[PDB]
Amino acid sequence: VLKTSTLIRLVQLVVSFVSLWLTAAGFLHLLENSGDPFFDFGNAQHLTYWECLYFLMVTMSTVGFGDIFATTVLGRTFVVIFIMIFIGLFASFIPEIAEILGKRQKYGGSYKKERGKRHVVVCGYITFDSVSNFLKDFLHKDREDVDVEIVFLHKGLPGLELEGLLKRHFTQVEYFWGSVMDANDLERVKIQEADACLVLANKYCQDPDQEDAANIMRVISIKNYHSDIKVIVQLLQYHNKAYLLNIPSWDWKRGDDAVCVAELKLGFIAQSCLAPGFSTLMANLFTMRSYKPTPEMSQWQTDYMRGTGMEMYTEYLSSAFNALTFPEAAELCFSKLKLLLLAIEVRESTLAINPGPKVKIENATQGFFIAESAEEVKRAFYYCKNCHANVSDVRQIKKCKCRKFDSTGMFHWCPDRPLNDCLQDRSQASASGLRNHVVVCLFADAASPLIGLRNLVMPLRASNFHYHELKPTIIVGNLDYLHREWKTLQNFPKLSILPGSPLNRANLRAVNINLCDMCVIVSAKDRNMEDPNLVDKEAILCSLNIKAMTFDDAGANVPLITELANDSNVQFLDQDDDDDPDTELYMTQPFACGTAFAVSVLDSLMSTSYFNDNALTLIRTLITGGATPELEQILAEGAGMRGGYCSPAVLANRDRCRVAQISLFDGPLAQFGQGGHYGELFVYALRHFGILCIGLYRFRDTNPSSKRYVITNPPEDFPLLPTDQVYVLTYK
Amino acid sequence: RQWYSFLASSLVTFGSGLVVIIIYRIVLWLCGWMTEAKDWAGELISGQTTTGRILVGLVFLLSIASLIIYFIDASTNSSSTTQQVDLAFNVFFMIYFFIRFVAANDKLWFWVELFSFVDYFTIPPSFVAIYLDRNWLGLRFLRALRLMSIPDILTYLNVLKTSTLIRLVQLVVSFVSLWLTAAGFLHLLENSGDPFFDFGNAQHLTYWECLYFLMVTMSTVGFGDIFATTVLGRTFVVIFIMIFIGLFASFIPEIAEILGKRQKYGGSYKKERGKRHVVVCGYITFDSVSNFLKDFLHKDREDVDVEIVFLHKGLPGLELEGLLKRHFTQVEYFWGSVMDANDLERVKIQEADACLVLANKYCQDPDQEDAA
Ligand SMILES: [Ca+2]
Ligand SMILES: [Ca+2]
Ligand SMILES: [K+]
Ligand SMILES: [K+]
Ligand SMILES: [K+]
Ligand SMILES: [K+]
Ligand SMILES: [K+]
Ligand SMILES: [Mg+2]
Ligand SMILES: [Mg+2]
Repeated sequence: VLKTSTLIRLVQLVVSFVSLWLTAAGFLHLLENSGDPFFDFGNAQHLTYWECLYFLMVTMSTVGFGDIFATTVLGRTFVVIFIMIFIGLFASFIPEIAEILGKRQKYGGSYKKERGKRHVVVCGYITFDSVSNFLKDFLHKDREDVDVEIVFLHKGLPGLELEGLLKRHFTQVEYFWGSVMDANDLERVKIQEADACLVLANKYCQDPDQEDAANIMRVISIKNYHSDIKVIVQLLQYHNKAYLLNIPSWDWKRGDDAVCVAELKLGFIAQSCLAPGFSTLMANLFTMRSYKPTPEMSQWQTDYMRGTGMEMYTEYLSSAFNALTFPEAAELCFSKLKLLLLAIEVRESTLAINPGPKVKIENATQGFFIAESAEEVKRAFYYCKNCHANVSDVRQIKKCKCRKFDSTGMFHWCPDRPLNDCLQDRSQASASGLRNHVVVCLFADAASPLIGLRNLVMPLRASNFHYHELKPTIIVGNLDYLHREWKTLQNFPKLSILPGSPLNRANLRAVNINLCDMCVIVSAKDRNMEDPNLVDKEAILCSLNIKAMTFDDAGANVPLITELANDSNVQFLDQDDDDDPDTELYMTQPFACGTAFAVSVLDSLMSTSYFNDNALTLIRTLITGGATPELEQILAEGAGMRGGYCSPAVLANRDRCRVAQISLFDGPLAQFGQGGHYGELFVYALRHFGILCIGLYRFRDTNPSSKRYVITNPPEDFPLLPTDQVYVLTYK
Repeated sequence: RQWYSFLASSLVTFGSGLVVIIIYRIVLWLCGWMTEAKDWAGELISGQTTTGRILVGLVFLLSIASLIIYFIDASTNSSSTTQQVDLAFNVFFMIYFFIRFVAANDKLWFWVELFSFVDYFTIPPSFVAIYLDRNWLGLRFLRALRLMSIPDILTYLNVLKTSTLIRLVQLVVSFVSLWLTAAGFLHLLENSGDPFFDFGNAQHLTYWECLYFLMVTMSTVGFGDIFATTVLGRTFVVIFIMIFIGLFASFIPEIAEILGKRQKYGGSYKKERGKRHVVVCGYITFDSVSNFLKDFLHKDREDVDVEIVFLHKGLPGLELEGLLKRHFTQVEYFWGSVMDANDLERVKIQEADACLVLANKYCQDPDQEDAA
């Protein structure tokens, strides 16, 4: 009848205790009532058997009321023996029962599904920090208020902070014990009926390979249980993404997005090398924020914090936009509705970013907007040319009543090379007249794991750029490390590797870091293996070393961007600002100016991949420079990049929209920088050139350090300066 | 049949209440409002909406106020200010009882919950009391279990933050509620007596005497100043002894750990006008400081009024504490690292003269020490 060690130990504990307690009671019942032969059976207090149980449990527990006591000689000698023994039983009896009856797992049961409500199964790394970041993005005021429950399936029992968070979000969120590997725990959660499944990941760990290996197995166990299901995964290393693409059930078509952190992280940084500060333009568009201007802030901060409140949104355009060109449509969204229209999905649904006048708007077209909230974008859905054409107040539109190339033709390809062709010393690097280029200051041991600098270099070598226009990249690190990554990196032109650490000024002066477009600082070393303060020692010391240097033909004017493991270590980068660890990473001066880029800002990207399936694949076109699924399956087949010369049909895919900065100092746009506003600039640039002004990169000090800060989609009436730089989607 | 009338009124609600929903789990076994009211009632109880925070805030205060009426009535022992106002609390709680019935997922499993049980033994006898014109304590003491929701109530409002304060409030309130209920359970059994001997034996303890009695037997002191004479009372004491010793054994030591975690050498360095000071930091032990203070504070140097401020992460040892106290006027010790900018405003390093970073010379490796 008894199975498991707990129930056998429990029954042994209870029954042995009860039997011995009952016998001892009866032994006193004998001795007390009989008396003793020492005094001719004279002394004999008349206790019942039931009075002796009360007496013994009391003396066993070491309470000892003295309400009943032993008068007899033989009885008292038994009490002395009883006291020595049964205190020993009672001391181990109750605590061991408490351990056995405490082991019942609390958050068991099973998720009972309601009819109309659809739900999501979150799993993997689930702590207070991972969930609190997730629930702020997923459950938020700005999104369309859809009834979507969340179900946290997890092995461990939750902490006291997490329990409080789960109780505050009572109606939506529910927590459940058990792993994703057991098929019984999936029938429990009802993942078959569920909409999607989100595998979160521990970014800060001992090694990333064991973490992703678990998350890959989590996917396999879900797909083994049921094939037709959306599974979104948070991976860390890019080479681990090849394993998910070779699972047969894993289908790209139905929205199985592997949110690879290293692909995006370096991609965001790579686009900053082309147009500085773009790293923190895009990072703010995906964290769901709201504008709360406190009076302590200065002029530059309040304009930045408005930019944080803008986000990506998908919503259908009204019938007013039908039979109408793109630039005229994007103008109506900006001028009247006050919404920045980026892209329109055209019915295989192609995702065209900022097309010219040829691409018309069909009926029921999904438009991609940058706006303050989802309900603000809903003004596009309720627009009418007959009714709303004379209304200046925009809140009144609530009325519903109306050379070598890759096989894909996306990147600049090369034939395979050995490392010694692209290797350089301090003599050869200084001989090469390097200017307007990228410098990857790479910190790594020989044994340290791969980042995939391939993901940094790839978007720099996009087919949008001509061969002469490409910014020549110089990586600075170990040969032992880069010998691994050379397998992937070999098929990229204008790439140069220089050995030694980038802390040495002799290395940097040979590179000409003073004449650098963007010096990217990366650390491949193990993240959190010792302390939180000593993690970004190399990353901070390299940035401070470059700021401190002076050149003689430009010290602090060297533009650089630092990857960070810790968010709190952002304060040590810049030397002139107010620092508080209470203040979040996005509000800090180094981040706002595109000098820093932590990984933590991409926690929100797991939520957006669920809600807006196309919003994730939008930015992969805009960031990596056309990383098509076609490429991912070619790379999964294992022979690296390939191509040749290619046909003119394939090479007509060089035309897509890259990001670029336009300074308002020279050229035709300079007239607007003197006196006029941002709204006047946007309309003039759109008609003539085919340009969508996303935001500004304005100087912090204007009254002098050269630190510029991001302003994503400012108001219509926002004054410009002649020193400003404007982010733009081009057709050049 | 006084004990039978008030006790049956609770069991009639509980007993016939299962018959209501057993019918609806057989009728549907053979085979809007369920979704909308459930989500509305959940937001109301969970304290998310500001209208919900009124009901959460009232259930906090009204539960304590209803328990105060029991203490006042049970202390002394047709229509008075104590009895008639008690309905205002019970009529409020029966509305709160129907709201939870809507909010919960399982409907049959709701009727066998703790707070659902509390409602059956508290609310019907209070209505029957004015119907029958008889004040009976009976099972009023179970109003102490309404305190148990305070850890939930405060986490619904987000007053409690950090794991220490949530664990502390859970420890204190659960202990106090269970200790108050147990006292009232004896107060019933001791004063009522028992049906074994026709309610003959019945020692007249107050509710307050039972608290003193239980805390004593809970603590394993057992004076025998007050004791249990009754059969049902003694059986409760045997059960109480087996359980509440287990609570009391883990209650006090875990509170000692929580109230011991307050860091002693906190505060902030208050700077005098003329005196300038120095911020010593890094490796700070008895050996490093004692060598430093012999050189820095010495007879041979020019006697300049220079205070020393030891900013350090760790809590100092017993030898170091004695050394810091001997040098009372000059030397001061402070918790917190040099990395946190709040701990620098604390020490006032901006106004300070210098900062001395000491180093552990004898270590596992020198590179990690210098890196710090
Ligand atoms: Ca917003
Ligand atoms: Ca700083
Ligand atoms: K004792
Ligand atoms: K004792
Ligand atoms: K005693
Ligand atoms: K005693
Ligand atoms: K006595
Ligand atoms: Mg629910
Ligand atoms: Mg002083």
